[PDB]
Amino acid sequence: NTTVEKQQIITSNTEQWKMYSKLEGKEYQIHISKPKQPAPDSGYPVIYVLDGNAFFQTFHEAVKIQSVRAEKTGVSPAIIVGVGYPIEGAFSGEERCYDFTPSVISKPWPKTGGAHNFFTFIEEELKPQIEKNFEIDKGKQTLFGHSLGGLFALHILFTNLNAFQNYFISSPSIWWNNKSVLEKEENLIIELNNAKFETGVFLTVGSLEREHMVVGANELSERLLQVNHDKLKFKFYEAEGENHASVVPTSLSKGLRFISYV
Amino acid sequence: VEKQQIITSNTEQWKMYSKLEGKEYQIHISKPKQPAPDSGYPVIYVLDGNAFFQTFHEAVKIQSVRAEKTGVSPAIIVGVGYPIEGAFSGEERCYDFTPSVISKDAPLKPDGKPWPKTGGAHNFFTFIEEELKPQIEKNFEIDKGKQTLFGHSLGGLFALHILFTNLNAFQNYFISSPSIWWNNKSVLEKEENLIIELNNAKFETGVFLTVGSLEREHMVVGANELSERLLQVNHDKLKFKFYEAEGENHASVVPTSLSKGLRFISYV
Repeated sequence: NTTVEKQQIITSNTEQWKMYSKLEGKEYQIHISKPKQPAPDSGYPVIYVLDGNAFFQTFHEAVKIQSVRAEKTGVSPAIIVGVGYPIEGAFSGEERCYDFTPSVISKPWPKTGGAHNFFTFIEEELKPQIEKNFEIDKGKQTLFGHSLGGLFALHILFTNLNAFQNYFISSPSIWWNNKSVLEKEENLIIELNNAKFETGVFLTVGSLEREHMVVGANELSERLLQVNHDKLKFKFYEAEGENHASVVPTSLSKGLRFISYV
Repeated sequence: VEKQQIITSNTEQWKMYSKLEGKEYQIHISKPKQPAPDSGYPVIYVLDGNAFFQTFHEAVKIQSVRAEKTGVSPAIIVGVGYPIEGAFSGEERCYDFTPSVISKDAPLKPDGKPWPKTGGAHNFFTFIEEELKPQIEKNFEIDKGKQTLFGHSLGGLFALHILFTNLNAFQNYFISSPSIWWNNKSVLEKEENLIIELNNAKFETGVFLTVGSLEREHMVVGANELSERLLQVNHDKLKFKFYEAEGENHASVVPTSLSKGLRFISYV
């Protein structure tokens, strides 16, 4: 019989941060990927990836491969920041449900309505640490969210547009709480009238997702496409043949091209 | 802030040296959280493991939870990689993936660089079949009738070669942008051999072939022409699917076509 030297996978140009939120003492596990390529003079673009445990490596590996030949692929070297949890799985059910939801569900269920506190954590706590530890281009920040994550990202677009210059919004759970998030869609044009930078919004959905999801995303897409404003660039992609769990890897490269600066 | 290292649950890394050459390999292994079915886990062997292992791992981990909805079976992932920090080795993969030796009389490009070592495919297959797989099958419950080979690029050239010459080694082939043009299309000299193999085949064999629509013209045409020929083979042991990824390129076809590929090679 034969042996093998057994080891753990350690990914190069990555690191992890353990952090607790100031207000609630909530524990986060942050995954960070830095490009092999030198920063441009203005700093690296940065991509904040919600549900970091589920999607971090996928973003990391695609950027690491595609950004080598940027003029062929249209993908810029970017720092990836997975915003995750100290868990063994892909998703943290209770924690994300709270973090991603702007209001307490209408009339026990898991706590909802923690999006304000989560946004505070990101803006006031996580971002200053990333910006001090890495050379960041602060005019080239992207927020990615899928699912309830996409709900949160849509919420930020409607209420805190200037926080990110690109939004990669995947199968957003807009149905959530009787479409309460859509009640703030009104705000967008008001926000755009004062936006600092042209804002890119890439919306995606799988064609085989449940009818209410597919229809909601197509309707939202038609409303966003109707906007004609210098500060908004919008793109929609319905992934044909793809379902709720497979739209993210399928749409990833189109998203990366849309948010990139080549 | 407390600085840490990312350590992924239900994964491990093995260091191996091939018996014959002492070639060092880095093997990455992902095991599903879900228990093995009675006959064992399906298994996916991923060439250029350093480049693609985590992508396969993450997609299976997410999609296989709701298999009746996603069509993705829980599978063990084996990244067949190298002791490197990058996505791709240079000379090591070129040697491993290529079945023939480029003529020593091959002219050099203006750059004056000697041709890389070629013709190691036979030895690589020996390493996989006789060394790596028994080791995986000893340490994990494997369904040996539910094995996939994935290769992209020069890796897809290798995977095509095995399909043509050693079909029974895997029951599914995920062949991404295969470098068919390599050495004056030498790999296609074995294409007719596929009927012989199909007529000996134990299991129905799945073949998923993909290319990005914005790849070099000769690659796009090569893959399309191969697809048309494979669609002409009308055999009970061959199940073939082709996918041209509209608007994708050589580097981006993999993630884009990944889920289509996983649904095709799965058992739900």
